[PDB]
Amino acid sequence: QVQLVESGGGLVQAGGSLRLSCAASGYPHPYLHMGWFRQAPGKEREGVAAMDSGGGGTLYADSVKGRFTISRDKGKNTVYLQMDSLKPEDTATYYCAAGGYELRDRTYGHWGQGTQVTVSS
Ligand code: NI
Repeated sequence: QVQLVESGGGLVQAGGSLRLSCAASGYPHPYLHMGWFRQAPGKEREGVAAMDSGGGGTLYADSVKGRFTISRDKGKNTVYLQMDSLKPEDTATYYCAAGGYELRDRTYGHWGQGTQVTVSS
């Protein structure tokens, strides 16, 4: 019952910055987190960042600590991922997810289609 639409992906120079957005239709259940995950070809899906809709507390993967920032706009029911100091190994499809807990992907039952991010060398 929740639809999620990512935007902001595409092509960026290594060292550069992007900001992804995720527009959501409904509210997260059965838990209250919104999360960004990413999946590169041949690899497992990886958690990137998550935040508690209940009380705005945030969690990051070690891989992106100090470079990425998650935030939200309650009024717009949108979350954001600010992605700075990008590297070629950050290339992936980035997904927004709702209704899970922290970076436990199996707890999320609502997923976007994903937005591709490609960072040069
Ligand atoms: Ni549902």
